[PDB]
Amino acid sequence: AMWESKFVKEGLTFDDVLLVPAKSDVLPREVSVKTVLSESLQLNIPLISAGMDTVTEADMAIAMARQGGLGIIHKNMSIEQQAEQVDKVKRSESGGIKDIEKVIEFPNSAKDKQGRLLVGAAVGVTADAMTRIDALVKASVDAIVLDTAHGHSQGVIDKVKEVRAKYPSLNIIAGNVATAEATKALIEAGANVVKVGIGPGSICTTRVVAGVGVPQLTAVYDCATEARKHGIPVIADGGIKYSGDMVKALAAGAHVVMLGSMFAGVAESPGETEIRQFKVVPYKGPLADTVHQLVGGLRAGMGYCGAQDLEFLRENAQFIRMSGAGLLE
Amino acid sequence: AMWESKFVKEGLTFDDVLLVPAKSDVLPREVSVKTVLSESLQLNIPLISAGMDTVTEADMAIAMARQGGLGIIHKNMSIEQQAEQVDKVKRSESGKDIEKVIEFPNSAKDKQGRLLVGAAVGVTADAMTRIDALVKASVDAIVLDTAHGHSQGVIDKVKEVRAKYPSLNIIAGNVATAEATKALIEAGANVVKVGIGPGSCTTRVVAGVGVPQLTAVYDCATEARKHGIPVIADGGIKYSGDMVKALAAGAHVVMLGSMFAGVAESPGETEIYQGRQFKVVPYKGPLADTVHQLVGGLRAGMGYCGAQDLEFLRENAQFIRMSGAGLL
Amino acid sequence: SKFVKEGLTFDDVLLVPAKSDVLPREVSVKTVLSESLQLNIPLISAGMDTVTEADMAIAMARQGGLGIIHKNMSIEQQAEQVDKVKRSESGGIKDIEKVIEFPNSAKDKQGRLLVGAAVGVTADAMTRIDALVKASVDAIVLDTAHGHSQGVIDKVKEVRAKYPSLNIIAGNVATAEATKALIEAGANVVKVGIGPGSICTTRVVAGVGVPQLTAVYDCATEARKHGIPVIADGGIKYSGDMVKALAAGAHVVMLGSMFAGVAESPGETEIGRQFKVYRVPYKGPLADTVHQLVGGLRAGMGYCGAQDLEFLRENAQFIRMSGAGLLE
Amino acid sequence: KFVKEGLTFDDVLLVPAKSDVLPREVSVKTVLSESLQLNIPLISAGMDTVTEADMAIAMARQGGLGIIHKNMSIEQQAEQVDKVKRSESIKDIEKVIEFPNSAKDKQGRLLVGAAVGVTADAMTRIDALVKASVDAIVLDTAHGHSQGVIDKVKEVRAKYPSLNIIAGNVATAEATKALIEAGANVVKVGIGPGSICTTRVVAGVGVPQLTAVYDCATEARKHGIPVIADGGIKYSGDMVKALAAGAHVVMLGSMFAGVAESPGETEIGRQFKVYGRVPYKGPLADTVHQLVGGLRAGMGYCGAQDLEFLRENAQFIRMSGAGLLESH
Repeated sequence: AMWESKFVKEGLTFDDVLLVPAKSDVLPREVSVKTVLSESLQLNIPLISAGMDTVTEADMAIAMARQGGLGIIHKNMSIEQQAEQVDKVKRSESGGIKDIEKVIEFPNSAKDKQGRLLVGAAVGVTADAMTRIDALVKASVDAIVLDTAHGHSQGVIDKVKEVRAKYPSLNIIAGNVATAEATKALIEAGANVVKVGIGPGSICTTRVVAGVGVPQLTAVYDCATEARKHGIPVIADGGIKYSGDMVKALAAGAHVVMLGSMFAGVAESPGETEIRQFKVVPYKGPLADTVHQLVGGLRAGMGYCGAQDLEFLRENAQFIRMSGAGLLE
Repeated sequence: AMWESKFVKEGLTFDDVLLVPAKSDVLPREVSVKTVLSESLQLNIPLISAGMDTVTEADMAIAMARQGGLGIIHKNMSIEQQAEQVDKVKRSESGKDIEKVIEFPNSAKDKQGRLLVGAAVGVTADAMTRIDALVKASVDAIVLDTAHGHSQGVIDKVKEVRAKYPSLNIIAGNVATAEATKALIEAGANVVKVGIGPGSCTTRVVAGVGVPQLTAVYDCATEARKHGIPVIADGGIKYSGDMVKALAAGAHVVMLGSMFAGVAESPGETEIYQGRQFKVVPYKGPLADTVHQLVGGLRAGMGYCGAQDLEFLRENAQFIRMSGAGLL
Repeated sequence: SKFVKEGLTFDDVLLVPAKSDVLPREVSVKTVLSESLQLNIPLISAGMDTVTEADMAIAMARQGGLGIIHKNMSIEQQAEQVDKVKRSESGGIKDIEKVIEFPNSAKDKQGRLLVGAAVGVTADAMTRIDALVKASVDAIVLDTAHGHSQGVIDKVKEVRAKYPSLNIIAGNVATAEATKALIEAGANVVKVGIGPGSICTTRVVAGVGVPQLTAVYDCATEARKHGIPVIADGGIKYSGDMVKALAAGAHVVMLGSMFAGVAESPGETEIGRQFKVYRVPYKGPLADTVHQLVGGLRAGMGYCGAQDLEFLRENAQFIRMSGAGLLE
Repeated sequence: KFVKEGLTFDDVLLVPAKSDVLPREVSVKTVLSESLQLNIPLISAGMDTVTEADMAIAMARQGGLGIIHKNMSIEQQAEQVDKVKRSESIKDIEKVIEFPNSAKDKQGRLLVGAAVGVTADAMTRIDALVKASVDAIVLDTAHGHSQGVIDKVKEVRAKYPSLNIIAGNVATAEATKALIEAGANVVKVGIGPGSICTTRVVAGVGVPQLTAVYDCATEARKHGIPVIADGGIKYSGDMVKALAAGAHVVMLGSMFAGVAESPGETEIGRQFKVYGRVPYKGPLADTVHQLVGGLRAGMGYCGAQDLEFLRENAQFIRMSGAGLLESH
């Protein structure tokens, strides 16, 4: 019964487990932190910036792709401004080799068919949704995220199916889900990238009010096991304590983790600067100065596990559970 | 062997689990918060105000009755003064009674358009003589609460009430065992209040007894359902997220006590010192804004789980255990 | 994998309420350790200098428990304390009021107040025991932190032989094999409690320790099937652990620290506010502390339908709480 | 991937077994190899802030093992690992008498160790040490995920087959064989050994010591090889636990951060070792025997005459995660 087999089911967070070290002939220099989400969406680092208005504008989106990651423009702005941001990220020096100057010192840039760097944009389910997407695709966007707090509402699985039949070339990133059965629902709907983030962090703290949610580690693990039957990558929204948890997330079966908070202090994020230092997280600095901490930490984490790439990381991953007594320290 | 088998019983409270979502066609607005306790005892929201001295009198009950819930008028004053308060919540509406229906659409009344009201009665020697006045004031639910919750003493006075005049709804508590929940049902109980031990009632520090509430609710609700009997969960409800768990654990309604303390509709004088008012404790204010909050978020939880009514919620209720670092 | 076994304390469990036919009046909280060792309350004062001397032994007896005279004193001076207790109540006409004054007082066949003693485990021990039985002391203890000590067993073998009719309380143990070895030494009463890290540092420096619910159950099981009672040493914070310890199989609960600042403690008094010196503030009479415990014991067994302690530990039903139980 | 359990030191308590042993009898004398016979199961960590030549002298005086730290030139390296060798021969009778428990070589010269890196430089460093009659070297690093360690060990082993190469640092069974079959007669156990460990996130990997120690000591004992605990130990109880878990010797640094012999300056009315300012902890002999006592005390309750006695005979239980600090 669905009233008998419920209670015993156990959940798990990132902090509750540790990755078991392996015989490593692999070094952080050698390791590959690249993941393929699509032909269009070829990332060189497993990171995406959230589509938050306090996280990613055009100033922020460019910085991510310059490194090799991905920027998701926020939907909390007029389409005119929104459609411009995407193409502004697309027009910086993107789509041409003419500016070798920009090619000269951003080694691991992630790019599309035209050699343009990759940018994504958030699209709401608010009633005039398609018009907000027609401007972005024609702004040559590479991806859009149809996400709500109702991240698995029929309406949010609706405007996914209403787009795939409409658009051949658009990569639909869907979310958020918490279960493997909810992963399939998005994928069958027309989702080539699935996002896991129900009660991920404080982004949708419905645990205290709605009382709903699934522990992120298991949420990442379960969904990834289902999305692999279609070769579809998953996005690890929230749950991350530090970059050591990136190592735990990318081993559960994830291709990319997406972050918001860690971008609250960088200069490329929206927020009037002030010399003490705070925006309108106080300050963090250049995005290039924060990224290598995330990457370096992941490099050694898989250099510890003998993972050359992110694929072998998942196939040959074993965890070990910590007791609830002395885990905080 | 109650010596070599006792140890393995593991318990759980609401703050140890989470409700797993479902493929939801259902959304908050559509869902129905309505809940039925009996023939004359039926609500529109799964909320009752506890029978405490600082929480519920005629003032609180009227608001609760109109908001769709129920109030339980305490047993610590004159019988006539408990009779004076009941009918006051009864003669609020009496059927060309028109204006108040527009005031709030969720009103919970009887078959004669009269707002429902409950009341606790002590289980002492002069109980039935105090219930005596309550049944004349047409109270819709009597509560048999005592420092002794399930013990034989409380079961005695359910047999006496039901055997003599069986018109009224007998609510009795508290139980924690399925065996205990059923025993009152056989006595004459129609709705059962569940809750022995909150984890900080306060009967675990210097008594060492009790049952974790989440398990206590499930264990009682499962057994009571064998007789088609509804149950009330009493205690363990920390916030808005735990009500949904309590409601998914099997409970029909969720009775809250201290949550309605500083609420404006609580009995007692009002004292102002700061800006925010205070009670003779933070003046919460109009009961609605808290109740609306308690149900406006409840719709989200059910919408997440894809339930249009409290029915679907329990049949397909799925939980997930909070691990070690998840507790923190 | 020799790590799997789980050890519980009283902080790890609760008692599940049972069907009760017992009111707080009906229970007998009387307890027997031996034919010459019977008590009216399941309490013992620890054999410490901050805890028990003559007056504490008198007071504890006058409440129904047993006082264990501590051995940090001369051989003559320990016999002196024993003397006072035995000559406390004649059994005649002069001391009848005390019988009226304290109904629950525990005594021997000749109406003399029961008193326990305590000795070391050296060559000097017998010469101390000499003076103790000379003034007719009832119980004797040879207690330290050591668990399966070979030294204590050697003494019990020597003490029981010299005095076949004497209540030897050895301790402390936390294993069945050790408890089995003590009964195999001639003892008839067992102290149980090795390394409760909640209070002492046995676990910190030695790494050795046993959680006090596991130790009690493991020892009470081994001792019971040979007609032997046990005592739970260390790990009781209030009435809660006490009831849990008694249901775990323990006949008596020995307390020292909690009793340390009581009026009958050997500690001196000085002021403002009252305090007990040589540090602990002042509480009051031992009687208040006792009926803060025993009264709660009547409440604990009451929710369980037990009318006697035998009824309790036989039909005890433990529930194992969850991780976030007290935290929330 | 997730049901696998890992235990720390705070997870375990040692359970008292047949105490047929007493501290006047028990031996903490531990062996690593024929040329490495220790009298106390401790090893100083080769760190800038832990071991100098002076510290290597005092450590061995009690029968431990001082590993000279790497962060110096090869010149001043071998100068330090030669001072300890010619610190005493029996030429000075009292200087031999004053420290009877001392650990020594064939000529009665103090036992020494030298911290050596993986790299191309190391052979020149190692050879300079073997010229200074070094007893052992440690080829350990957190940079061990470059298998150069394994490459170096055998490389060094081929050249020096009578050398006491200490390899590390591992925490799994399959990596143990990799080190052992590489020629490492001593294998270091531990990944994540910080007083606070941040490598589990900053670097990104780690495993609880008790699990690490026990598991690595399983395959290491199947083919006769002793394991060693690195850091990870805070109290004397932590010593007894992992030792019983199949370990022969424990390594510490931070705990002995501000000793007299430890590198650092003594400043001031209180004394502080500016080694980051660590208060004075006394002579090494003092800060050591506050452990060995508790170590001898832990084996007593278990009833072990030695560590092999302890390793074989000891068994473990598990505490509860619900309360640990609050229940203390």
